[PDB]
Amino acid sequence: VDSRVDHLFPPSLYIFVIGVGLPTNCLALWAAYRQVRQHNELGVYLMNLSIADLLYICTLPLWVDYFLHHDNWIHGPGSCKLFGFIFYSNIYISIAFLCCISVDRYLAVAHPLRFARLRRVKTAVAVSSVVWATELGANSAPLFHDELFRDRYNHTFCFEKFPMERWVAWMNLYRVFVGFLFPWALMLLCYRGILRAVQSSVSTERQEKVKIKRLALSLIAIVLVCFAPYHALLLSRSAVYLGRPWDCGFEERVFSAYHSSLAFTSLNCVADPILYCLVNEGARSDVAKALHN
Repeated sequence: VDSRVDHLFPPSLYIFVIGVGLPTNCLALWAAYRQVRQHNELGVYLMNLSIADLLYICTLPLWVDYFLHHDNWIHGPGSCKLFGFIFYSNIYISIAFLCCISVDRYLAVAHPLRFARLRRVKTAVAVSSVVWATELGANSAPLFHDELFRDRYNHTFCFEKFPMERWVAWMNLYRVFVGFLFPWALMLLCYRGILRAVQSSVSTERQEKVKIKRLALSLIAIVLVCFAPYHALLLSRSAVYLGRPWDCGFEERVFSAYHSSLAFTSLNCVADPILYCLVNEGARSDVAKALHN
């Protein structure tokens, strides 16, 4: 039931994420909008992704103090329900737009000459709206229940309880299995298909093929290295609470790792612009033509 001193790692990783994402996710948003202007349906997804990790980034300050102040912030018994829900519900939105891009890259490279209706800007808007709606609806149970819970150990939390409630375990399991592995499996399969289709192009020079390979592998590996520790610890917590709830002895030995990994989950906000709208020579031109405007 106790805790530790997490005022060093996620007092600083969040600051770095803010300071590197605010001036880069905005430029990724600009590049995505430029893509949308010239009838490129990928940009829509890209654009949404930027939104998905801008309104997330602006949520961090309310939390950095939560981790600078030793594990408590009294800023609103009704405020850790619409700013803090966002904190826990963009990791599962961004990843979805990570998947939507991958399929859109599978359907255009692996299956050209087909599926022209699915690569319109209109259908991109429809899919993006459905993604937003379903992600904001499935993760909507924390809005209902009371969240700001105070212990006697001098710290009160925002959206986490120690030991956690029964309903939290089932949503944690759902998050792990239907917000991380399913979109990640789709990304892996789609980039596998793209590599398998591009290994037959007559018009690629045995070098761009290697560049595509080491870009797709990185795209499917950064998501893993950023989200895996958190969901591994989340599944571990939700499997120990559902075998022995009263004997909350596992929690004390894993609280620090849990919070450090939750902080580490925030590196996708700086990985996404770099890997998606700033690494290639095309969007980088539309960015360098905007830093001078």
